[PDB]
Amino acid sequence: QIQLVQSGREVKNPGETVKISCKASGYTFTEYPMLWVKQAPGKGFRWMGLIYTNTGEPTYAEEFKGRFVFSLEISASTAYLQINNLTNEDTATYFCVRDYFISLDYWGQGTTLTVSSAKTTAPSVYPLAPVCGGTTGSSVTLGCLVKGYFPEPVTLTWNSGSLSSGVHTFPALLQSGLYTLSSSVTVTSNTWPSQTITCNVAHPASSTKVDKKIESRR
Amino acid sequence: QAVVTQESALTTSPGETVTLTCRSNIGAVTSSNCANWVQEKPDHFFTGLIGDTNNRRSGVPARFSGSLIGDKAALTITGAQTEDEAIYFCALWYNNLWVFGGGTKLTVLGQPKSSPSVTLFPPSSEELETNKATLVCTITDFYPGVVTVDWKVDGTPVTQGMETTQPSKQSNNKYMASSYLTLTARAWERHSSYSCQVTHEGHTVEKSLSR
Amino acid sequence: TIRYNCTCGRDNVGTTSTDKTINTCKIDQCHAAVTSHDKWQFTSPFVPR
Repeated sequence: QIQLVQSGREVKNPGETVKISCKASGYTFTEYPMLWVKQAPGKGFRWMGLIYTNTGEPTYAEEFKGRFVFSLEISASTAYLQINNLTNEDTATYFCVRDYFISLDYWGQGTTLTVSSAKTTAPSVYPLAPVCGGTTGSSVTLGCLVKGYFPEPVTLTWNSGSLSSGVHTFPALLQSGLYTLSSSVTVTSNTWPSQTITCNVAHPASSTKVDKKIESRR
Repeated sequence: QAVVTQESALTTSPGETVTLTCRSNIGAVTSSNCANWVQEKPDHFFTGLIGDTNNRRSGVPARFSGSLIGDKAALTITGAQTEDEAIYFCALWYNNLWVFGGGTKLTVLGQPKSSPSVTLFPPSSEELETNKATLVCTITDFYPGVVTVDWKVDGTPVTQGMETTQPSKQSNNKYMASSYLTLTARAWERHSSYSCQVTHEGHTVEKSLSR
Repeated sequence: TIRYNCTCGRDNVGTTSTDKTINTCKIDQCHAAVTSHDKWQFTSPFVPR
């Protein structure tokens, strides 16, 4: 029952290398040869290889002969996909999986790959909270944008750990030479304007970490 | 090598479910080729409901069936509801491992469209004291697939520098995004008439600035 | 005839023209060879029994 407890969208140089992990949690990858494959983003998954259970070495895909490489973080029966020859066309998804019945029986996470140049900065907090007039109903409007993830991204949830539901955090967007990672939320009006959710955007690949509380619009 | 010469889409509906007869571009169907239907959603992860040509999947309701069907792999999103449809990768693992083929996008009855949950706040004051303005009309929890942006630039709809949020499968289960109507400090400072018009499903609605 | 071997499960140790299951053991934690009968193999050098 493999869940690839892995990383997300790692970023690289042109030609350079980086290892995106997937330690196998949920099922027994210590005897499980489980897929740690790439992701051609238009079609979906990418056959980049499986990782044998006992020894920890992969078998590598034919199109994965190239970027993806095998390693075995086998402390829960897991691995890691190495990245060599960081491409101009290598920007794309990645996945893990582990099961029996020679198809992989469960499909874990993986993460995206940003093989491209960027700036030296992350997205930074600008709040879109309820106004000096209104910002109150049954609830008010709240949200944020960590703008300027270059090299990105910033992940933005609402209430920053003390709240997870109710923050509709949108994806980082590619505009102005940055990633814009932020969101909206039906924020509290019977909670606010006293008590708010400290909506946070976190991205240490550019060194941004901005949480905005229940802040006044005026 | 092979192909899943079949439904690269599926046709599932309320009262039923769609069984993609992903016909053989590899050969006949079989459980040894492991022609499966790995279901997926927004959040993009393929997950197993029917696989190995006779096996069910764990966490699956009665919405699935995995075999060789027609003259190929047969992937049934069969029992499509609001929890019973998905986009499935076409499981091909001929004693090696189940990788993607064509994969059938089986539907299900559900997801009623209802107008975009617009959250209306102004842009940042340090955005205004830093020579910008991006006044946030966010359309979250929205239905159907219809987003209306009325970037009231100079008061009337003008597209001088405005910015949209991103479409995503969010916690509303549906369409959602932000939108900062875009003015400068003085470019959106001499005019404080900024407009964000949020439109759900062919219907428009207006929001003007405060301050 | 199968001539299996146990790594994860001794049902991986399999003699059979009859199939079974292994869980959590491929090559690397299984064993399989071709161990059958119907032949008195007289003079097999260079491939030991």
